[PDB]
Amino acid sequence: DKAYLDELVELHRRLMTLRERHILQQIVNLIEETGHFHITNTTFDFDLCSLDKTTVRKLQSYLETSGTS
Amino acid sequence: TNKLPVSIPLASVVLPSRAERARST
Repeated sequence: DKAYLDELVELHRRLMTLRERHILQQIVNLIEETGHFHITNTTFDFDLCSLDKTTVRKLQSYLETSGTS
Repeated sequence: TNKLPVSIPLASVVLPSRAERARST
């Protein structure tokens, strides 16, 4: 069960440097519709541990973009 | 630290919550 956390660390770390606004929009709207978020004065903060199992598979997928061709 | 907070400038994204219907807790 120590693997789960890892899935959060890597994502977290990557997200911290991630700039692809194309994804930040997808993810945000994802955890946003859920409600597991807390917006402050002027910023968007969220915890990776607040992700749902079924939502985690969708979270990691976004970053794992690709190209069908 | 079973928590990983990630802050994203609202300028970099768009939060859909303009004409909200109702909070209700």
